[PDB]
Amino acid sequence: VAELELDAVIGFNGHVPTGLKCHPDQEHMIYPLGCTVLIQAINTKEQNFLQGHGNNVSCLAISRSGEYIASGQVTFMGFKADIILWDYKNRELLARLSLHKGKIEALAFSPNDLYLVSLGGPDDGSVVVWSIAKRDAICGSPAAGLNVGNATNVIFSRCRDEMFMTAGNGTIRVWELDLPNRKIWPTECQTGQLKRIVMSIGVDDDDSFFYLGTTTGDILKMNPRTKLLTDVGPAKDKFSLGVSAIRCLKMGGLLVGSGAGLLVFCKSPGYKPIKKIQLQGGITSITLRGEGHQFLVGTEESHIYRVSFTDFKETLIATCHFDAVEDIVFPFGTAELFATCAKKDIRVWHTSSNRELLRITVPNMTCHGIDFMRDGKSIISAWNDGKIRAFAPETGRLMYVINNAHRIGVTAIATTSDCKRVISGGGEGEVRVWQIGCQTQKLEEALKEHKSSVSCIRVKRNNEECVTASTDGTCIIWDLVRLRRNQMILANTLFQCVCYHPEEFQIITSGTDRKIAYWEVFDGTVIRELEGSLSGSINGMDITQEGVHFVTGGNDHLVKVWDYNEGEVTHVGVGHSGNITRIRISPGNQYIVSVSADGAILRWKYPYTS
Amino acid sequence: NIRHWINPKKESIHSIQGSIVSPHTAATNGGYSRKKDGGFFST
Amino acid sequence: MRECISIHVGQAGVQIGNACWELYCLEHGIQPDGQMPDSFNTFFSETGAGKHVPRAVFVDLEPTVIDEVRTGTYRQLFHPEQLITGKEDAANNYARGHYTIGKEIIDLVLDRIRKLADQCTGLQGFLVFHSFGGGTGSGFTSLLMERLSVDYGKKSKLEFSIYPAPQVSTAVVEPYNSILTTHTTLEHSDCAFMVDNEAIYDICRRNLDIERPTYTNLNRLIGQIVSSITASLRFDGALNVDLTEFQTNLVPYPRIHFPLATYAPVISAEKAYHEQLSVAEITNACFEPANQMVKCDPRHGKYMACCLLYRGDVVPKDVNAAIATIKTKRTIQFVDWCPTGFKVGINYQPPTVVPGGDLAKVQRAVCMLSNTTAIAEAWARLDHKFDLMYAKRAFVHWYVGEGMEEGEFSEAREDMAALEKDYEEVGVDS
Amino acid sequence: MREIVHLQAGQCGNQIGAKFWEVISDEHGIDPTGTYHGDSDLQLERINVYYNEATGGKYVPRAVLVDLEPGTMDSVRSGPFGQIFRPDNFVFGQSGAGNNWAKGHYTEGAELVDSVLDVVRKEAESCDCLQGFQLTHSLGGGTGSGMGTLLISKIREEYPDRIMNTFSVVPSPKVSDTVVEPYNATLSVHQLVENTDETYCIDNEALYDICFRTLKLTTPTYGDLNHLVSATMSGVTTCLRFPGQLNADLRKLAVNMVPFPRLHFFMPGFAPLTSRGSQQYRALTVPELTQQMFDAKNMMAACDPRHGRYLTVAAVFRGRMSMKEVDEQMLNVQNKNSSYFVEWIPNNVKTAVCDIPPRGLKMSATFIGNSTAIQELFKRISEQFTAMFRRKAFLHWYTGEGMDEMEFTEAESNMNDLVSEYQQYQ
Amino acid sequence: MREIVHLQAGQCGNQIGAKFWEVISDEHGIDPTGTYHGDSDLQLERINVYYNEATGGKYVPRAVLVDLEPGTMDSVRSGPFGQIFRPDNFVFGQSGAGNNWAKGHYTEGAELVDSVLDVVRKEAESCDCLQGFQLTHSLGGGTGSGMGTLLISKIREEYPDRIMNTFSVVPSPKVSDTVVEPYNATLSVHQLVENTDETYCIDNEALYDICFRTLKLTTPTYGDLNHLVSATMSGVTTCLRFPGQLNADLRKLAVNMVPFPRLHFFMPGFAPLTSRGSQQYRALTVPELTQQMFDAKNMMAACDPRHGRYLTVAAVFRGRMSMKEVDEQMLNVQNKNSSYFVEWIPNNVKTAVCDIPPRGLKMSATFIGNSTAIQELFKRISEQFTAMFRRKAFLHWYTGEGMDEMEFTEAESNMNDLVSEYQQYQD
Ligand SMILES: Nc1nc2c(ncn2[C@@H]2O[C@H](COP(=O)(O)OP(=O)(O)OP(=O)(O)O)[C@@H](O)[C@H]2O)c(=O)[nH]1
Ligand SMILES: Nc1nc2c(ncn2[C@@H]2O[C@H](COP(=O)(O)OP(=O)(O)O)[C@@H](O)[C@H]2O)c(=O)[nH]1
Ligand SMILES: Nc1nc2c(ncn2[C@@H]2O[C@H](COP(=O)(O)OP(=O)(O)O)[C@@H](O)[C@H]2O)c(=O)[nH]1
Ligand SMILES: [Mg+2]
Repeated sequence: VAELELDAVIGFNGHVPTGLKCHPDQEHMIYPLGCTVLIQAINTKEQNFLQGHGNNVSCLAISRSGEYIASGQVTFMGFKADIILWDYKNRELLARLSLHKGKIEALAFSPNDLYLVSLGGPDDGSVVVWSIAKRDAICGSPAAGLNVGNATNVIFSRCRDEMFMTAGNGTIRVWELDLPNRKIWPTECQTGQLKRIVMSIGVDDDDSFFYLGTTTGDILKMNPRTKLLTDVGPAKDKFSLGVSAIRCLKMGGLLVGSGAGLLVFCKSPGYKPIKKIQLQGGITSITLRGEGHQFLVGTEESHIYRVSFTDFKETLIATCHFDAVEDIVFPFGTAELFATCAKKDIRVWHTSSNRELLRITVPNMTCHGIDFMRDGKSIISAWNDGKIRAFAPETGRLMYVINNAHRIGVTAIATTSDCKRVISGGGEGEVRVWQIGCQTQKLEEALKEHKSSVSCIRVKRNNEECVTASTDGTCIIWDLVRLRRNQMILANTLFQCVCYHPEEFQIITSGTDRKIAYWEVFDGTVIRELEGSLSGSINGMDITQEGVHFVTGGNDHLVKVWDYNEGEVTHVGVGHSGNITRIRISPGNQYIVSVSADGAILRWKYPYTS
Repeated sequence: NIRHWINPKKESIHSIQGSIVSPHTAATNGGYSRKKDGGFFST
Repeated sequence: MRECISIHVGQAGVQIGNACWELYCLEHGIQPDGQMPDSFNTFFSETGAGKHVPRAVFVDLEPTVIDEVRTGTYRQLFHPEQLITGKEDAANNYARGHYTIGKEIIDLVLDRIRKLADQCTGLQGFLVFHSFGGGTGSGFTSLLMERLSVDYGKKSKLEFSIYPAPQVSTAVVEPYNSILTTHTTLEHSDCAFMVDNEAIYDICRRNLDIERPTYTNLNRLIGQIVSSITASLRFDGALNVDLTEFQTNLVPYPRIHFPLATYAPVISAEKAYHEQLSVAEITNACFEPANQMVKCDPRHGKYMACCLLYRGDVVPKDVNAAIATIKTKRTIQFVDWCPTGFKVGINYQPPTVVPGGDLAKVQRAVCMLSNTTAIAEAWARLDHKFDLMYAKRAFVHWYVGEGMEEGEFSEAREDMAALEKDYEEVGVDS
Repeated sequence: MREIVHLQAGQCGNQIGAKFWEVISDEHGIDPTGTYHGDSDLQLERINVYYNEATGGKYVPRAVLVDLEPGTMDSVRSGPFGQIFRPDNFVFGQSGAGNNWAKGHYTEGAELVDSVLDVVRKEAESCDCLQGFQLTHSLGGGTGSGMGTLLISKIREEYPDRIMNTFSVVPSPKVSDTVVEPYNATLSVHQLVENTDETYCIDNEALYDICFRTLKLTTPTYGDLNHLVSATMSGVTTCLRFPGQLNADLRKLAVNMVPFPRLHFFMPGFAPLTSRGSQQYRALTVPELTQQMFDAKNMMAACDPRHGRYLTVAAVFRGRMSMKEVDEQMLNVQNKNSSYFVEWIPNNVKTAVCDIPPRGLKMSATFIGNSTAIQELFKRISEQFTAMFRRKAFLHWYTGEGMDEMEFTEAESNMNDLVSEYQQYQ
Repeated sequence: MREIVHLQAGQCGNQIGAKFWEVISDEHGIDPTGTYHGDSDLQLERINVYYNEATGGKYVPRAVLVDLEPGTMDSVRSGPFGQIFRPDNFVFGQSGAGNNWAKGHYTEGAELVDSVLDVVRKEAESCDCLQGFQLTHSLGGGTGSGMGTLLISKIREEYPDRIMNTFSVVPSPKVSDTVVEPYNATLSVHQLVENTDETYCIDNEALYDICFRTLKLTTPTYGDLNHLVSATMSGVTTCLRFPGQLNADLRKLAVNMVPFPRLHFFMPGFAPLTSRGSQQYRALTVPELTQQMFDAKNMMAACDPRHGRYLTVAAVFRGRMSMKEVDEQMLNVQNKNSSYFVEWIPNNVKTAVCDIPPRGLKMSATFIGNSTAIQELFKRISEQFTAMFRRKAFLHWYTGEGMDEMEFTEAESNMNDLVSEYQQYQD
């Protein structure tokens, strides 16, 4: 067994606030992605990733010297969540901080690497203060927000290592840490008659004023010396959807990012927009590089932008699906493109440089299964509303939409070789055939034997038979010419995938019972059963066109390469942060490209020449 | 450089016509509502 | 060349007709765009640009439901002026659809009928979809029938209305609006077919294998009966029965013209493969009390006349054997003055399947239109509600405050009394 | 295109209404800036019901904010949702009413209505087809009960052929926070029964009752107590703005709900109420929501529904669901609880279903209850007056502003008649 | 289809019941959260008997937790599977019962019964076909005995034609850990005899003697004694959740073992119990188990069967086995023990075989016995009450709250009425 190499990483988690942060060496950038955390070099584009965390991360904190990295996680109700220490240099976890029940909302580092502060989620609503040197230090828990709405954002002071503040829904409070007694004293600030809901906090270098970003569009300024509100936001032209991300420069002024996508450079008072630019989606992360001549903006549709401060010209960097990636397909005869579909979005990629080329947006619906036509003239995609759709490759024009195809929505779909038939699978158990005409789309027969979803459909090379994988536990081969089944395969497994051997005699199925089983199409009996994984189920499984090697993927984040006859693993690749669903070896056997349930696409080098 | 296509009708999740999904999983019902006089409903 | 005019009024008639007009498009190969890629002329009008438009009128004083069709899937099929909307509803008042708001828009409704009826080469009759319990479906049905019969003197009238169920009931002033319609539709209508909502809930459950039926399940199935009653005008068969005759051989007396309707076979996809669809079994399912589409017991009453509307691959030999079995049964009873009661109508076209429906692809079908005496039990149930509610004079000030007099409440009970006493006078054997 | 006019008077009405606009701007996706940002096109199709279009793509709510004291207008304008209101709909006097019904109706209240009715009549012409009026006030105070029921008498002399939706907070004995509540309560129900077609009474104890055991809240502040009223208040007209399988406007209810012209004092409710601990362990089904509505613990007024006979009941649904199960257990509950409902009115419940459930949820239900147990709400106010008028206490604050003592005997006389009508049918 | 509502009243029944929901969650493949993680589809295809499904594929149990002290209610929530329950089923008071029968039945528990019955009846209308109830308590104390028969009395008057499955730990002569213990038991047996269809007797000293002779346990803590009781707890209802060749429902067990309306106290049991050392020296057969059924050690009560006669005997099997060896082995044992079994009833043994054994063990069985020797458990309680009542000891607490002296003689007369009925049918 050998480690399977990985070529490139694309993906980003934009839902977390202030997810994108730049490490102080100005050559590396760290962003959250699923359960793990990833580091990308800006110049050399070399990837390094950190293994840990029970579930998806939710907060990030970087030291000013950068020699400690900390991040939180989310966990089910009634169970503790872990905060993990790290180093930038050797990338090893130091200790686990596992006190707050439920998710961690925010974290911060002291300027002199001496103290760390936390904030409990909506379950707890507490504050716990940590010092790095002992690696496990608890100061005190003052319950943070008192009566009225909880606090969400915590940041720590800039010049001194004593005071910190928490802001939230109608709550702002300034603490004060005393070193010998080890205590923090609440002092709730008074705002007059103003009650607002904050999303972001930015602190000046001189610690004179720190700003707030309200949902009403106003920008609030408060000074912790006097414990009184100091300024109010713009009297007119308030930003839409509030201020979702705020940032202040060293000299002065503010860099304001709104929830609509507006990026505004302004200085108090007045907050008038001097230089304006509009970015895609809600801005949730603004981070400076160096002294602020160049910086990065992270949005919530995973569109990371590179903005030059001297003229405000934006440069898009990375895109992915902000929801889980559902499917992947390769066009027949080529491997330089592949289309990945998810909720609300269908994309077309370039394989060599991971550069997007097309975006087809059907709003507010999810696209489960995608398949290509053999002539390459129409891209077939299943959807959740029950309507099969087909799209043009270049302009993305809707060629036809088929209404009321399935009762509980279309799950998986496959196309025939001569581009004249369409077979769809839905959650209601029906199997429907769709004859494609130049002006009509008809229904021939409905095959109702399944009583659960249809995970995947595979057709032969001679178009005489097709096979459907179901979460029922029944896998059926269909005679397409005469429209009736021949053999049924029964197991105590929720099947997730099925693939034909190139010689077309043998099929293999895998699912939740984690046994890769060899099957015969003559009678449906099982011959050999191999355990692909011992803890997590296997979802994605594909066979190359020669019949030598087949790969597997699943919840264990393991990219295994197998031998068909020997049935033993020869290559293992561990680079995923989320569960694998679909896998596809490229035509020509050049790459192994994998999808994840956290929105990341990973391309592995194919080891052998077969 | 990304060419982007927009569906004219921004449809909603709540206005979808079809059969109503059971609250229980299709494999096993949390509360057995059998068909009257024996059987199983389609799902 | 043979034409039919469809009128929709209320919320029920528009919502049923959304599931009725989705069927005619796929039967004749008509896209929702209105363009094909002479049997369609009974329901569609040819335009010189090769576009077909339906000959149906959608009327509702409430504008919430017609704005769904205008912005929905079928926005390019219907004519823009054949979608007539008011400003405000009738809100469970018969007077608000018959005296105040039903008076302002009645001239625009009757104007479009004259526009559609002029284009028809040969006009046969009217098919009107509404509900007895609503405010528009009871108000704006009543004076339209008062005005249509003045203009079109003797054209046939067929109503497909939603009867209130005996127990499952939605509105609160249901027994008032049921009585006040039948004082009009008894003499200004010639044959009123009835269905209800309870008896199609359970048929959707025992047969279709559906646990939770919506209104989308009911309106599709009533959309199949209307396409089966029309089927002789649309396609050729062994022997055809048209709209002129079976409205004259189902009405024996001028006051007793209230039949029922049922459809068979009604089988899901899984059950239909095992079960053998034979002509003897299909016509035996029609006469079972559990397959009635109206919550009534046909065994207590006696049938007056019957009609059979066959379809698909069916021969007339085994039909006559199938009728002979029914005549020898003892549970099915007939009244003595009708020794010949059955009708036979055969069409060569098989039933169609809708992509999105829940019925199976079958080889044949049938529809039955039965004139029984067991409906008098259903109306005696509802006039019981009228006497107990009117005894305390409840809800009367919402009626007199919008146009009518209180004396109409008593005299509408006199008509349903005389209607009820006529059923016992005819069902008694001589 | 069936527009609703919103009136907002008193101190309690100003707080609930300004948080009532907080919910229905979230459902339609309206920012506190003023622009529209939603994900569905069904919300923009009927946006003129509660909002007026303005230049720049911004919407301003059609509400009139009135109070004789500017002590709360600076609080509404300085809230999270205070920058959407029109700057010219803030009509205020300078001296407060001070918990007197006489100041709010004859001295302070007779001089500001010329500035109040001038804008209401101005906003009534901006509507294309006016549908009705709705008002938020409190019976236990001096401005809302004082001037609000003065506005009821004046608009009903101008627009007779309309509908009226008063959303009033009734006084409560255990949560009594003023000593002149029995005076200001009896002086508005003489005007409410005569010039209002449906009055939804809300109680302060029952809203605290729901926060204690249902949602399990230990600090039920006013910032979240008015949310529950705002949730029911946005469910009465969910079919007048959204499509559904059986639509119901405001006159759709009142024909089904009012058998006799002065039996229209209602009771409201909101169905999907759960805690945070029992959020994950809860089955969100149509049979589950039906049991929650007909429970005595989930009533929003301090009456026991078992002590009096229901006359007529609404059930307004939202969310994708089948009408069979809606019609199944709303047939059973008339039969199982046959003694609760009445025998001379069949089908006491009316079902109406929409297609859009609110944000943050998948279903909804709004309960409206006409019952004969509402007389016990008005019985305790009637017996508070008798022990207070006997000693003629607090009367010089009243007769020093314009009234005699004959109104006090007359208001109790019509209090006695209202409670007399409910007991006959019980 | 057939449903069981579970109730946990008293301190003794709460920790036994909280161990009961841990055993079946392991068999059904349910995590402590409530999300399914199992191997075979037979675990989930009958889960509605004990569980309710929540939104998102989560399963919650059908149990109602009640106790007058909230100290032991928070012991459950900190347990291994404490977070599976629902928080609306948590009903508790504020003041302790003091191990006083008149405090859990007349004074302090008489206000909570309005709050506990509105949530018991909540889970029953959501049910489709209710089979019966399952309550765990003990007869020694005042919380689980005074309130336990109060819950049974108020649930029969609502649901007359059902079956009660109460699981009562009985007082022990040598293991008395309460001084008013004879007073508590005789007051509760006044109701359980009259209005219960099945009552199991569990004795504490029998659980200890099994732990020292059979399992040879050095340290038998209370965490392990409840595991023997919970094994018999799951074996009774395994013909209601799993397929089997000879199925037998709970009311099937009602007709078989109850000949007369006042003889329904059964001694329970378990079958493959062995120590660690003798695993490899013992061979797994079905004729093994029959010789292990009638071990005087193996019953959960301190009533040796040779001081009585057997009325009806049942034994529910789990695993893969043939059926001739099942039924011939319960024919040979009656012929051998001819005098012990009664003569007026032929074929004293009812059998049952299932298809799913417990996890980790290839084959298992559960033993249920009805004998006339259980009068020794009831005579000594009648003797201990008699000497104490002769001098009216410990009585001024009970008589100060509402119930008088003559009620103690009423239950003592009924207690002596019952032990004659064992004797008169013995000979
Ligand atoms: N089967 C079936 N019944 C319907 C449908 N739509 C409405 N109804 C029935 O119609 C009855 C009341 O009539 P409605 O149509 O709702 O009211 P209306 O006729 O529109 O009168 P207004 O609302 O005042 O305009 C209800 O009890 C429903 O049972 C439908 O689509 N299918
Ligand atoms: N539940 C609730 N009650 C309120 C609120 N605001 C005021 N009240 C009630 O209103 C009563 C006093 O009425 P008030 O507002 O002074 O009327 P006004 O004098 O005319 O302005 C008190 O008993 C409060 O209980 C609120 O936000 N929620
Ligand atoms: N099996 C078992 N028995 C227990 C446990 N705790 C107490 N007991 C028994 O319960 C008896 C006393 O019952 P008691 O606790 O007073 O009942 P209560 O009044 O409901 O609290 C004692 O004789 C113990 O043997 C336990 O954890 N497991
Ligand atoms: Mg209508």
